[PDB]
Amino acid sequence: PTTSTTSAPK
Amino acid sequence: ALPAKENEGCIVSVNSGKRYCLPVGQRSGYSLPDWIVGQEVYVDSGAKAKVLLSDWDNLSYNRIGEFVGNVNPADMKKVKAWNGQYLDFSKPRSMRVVYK
Ligand SMILES: *[C@H]1O[C@H](CO)[C@H](O)[C@H](O)[C@H]1NC(C)=O
Ligand SMILES: *[C@H]1O[C@H](CO)[C@H](O)[C@H](O)[C@H]1NC(C)=O
Ligand SMILES: *[C@H]1O[C@H](CO)[C@H](O)[C@H](O)[C@H]1NC(C)=O
Ligand SMILES: *[C@H]1O[C@H](CO)[C@H](O)[C@H](O)[C@H]1NC(C)=O
Ligand SMILES: *[C@H]1O[C@H](CO)[C@H](O)[C@H](O)[C@H]1NC(C)=O
Repeated sequence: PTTSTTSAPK
Repeated sequence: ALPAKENEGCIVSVNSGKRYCLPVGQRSGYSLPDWIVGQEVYVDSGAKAKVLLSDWDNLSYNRIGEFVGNVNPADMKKVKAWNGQYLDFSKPRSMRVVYK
């Protein structure tokens, strides 16, 4: 749940 | 080149020998610095430290492998990750150092 994530390229 | 101090963890570029180190208790930026990110590395973790790596940015999705001592990249290619898979951490994009 409380895992880090990334953003898709912007 | 210079060995990790006891409370520090390092990765070292195989191509250049340049070291990227963090004290215990710190993590990288979203990505490692441009001068090292995604280059092949060895681990040199200090005597009291453990290096956490991800093959992705931002220590993300439990794609995290644990490394102590001196580890060569050939041994980093199929490593049990927090997410249950065997991942390749030899070209990491993010890092955290903790106490062993
Ligand atoms: C994330 O935080 C929650 C808070 O309830 C739990 O501590 C959970 O186990 C945590 N997960 C991870 C991957 O750290
Ligand atoms: C993942 O990144 C978040 C920020 O987006 C937090 O720094 C979190 O602690 C990271 N997870 C790990 C395991 O370091
Ligand atoms: C990653 O995505 C999650 C959504 O699943 C959160 O938006 C989180 O803030 C994101 N982290 C980063 C660093 O973009
Ligand atoms: C964020 O970046 C990682 C790589 O660092 C993965 O490509 C992940 O799938 C990305 N997340 C999103 C939401 O695109
Ligand atoms: C963190 O990563 C785990 C990996 O199993 C899940 O994709 C989780 O949904 C992520 N956290 C958020 C906030 O999207």
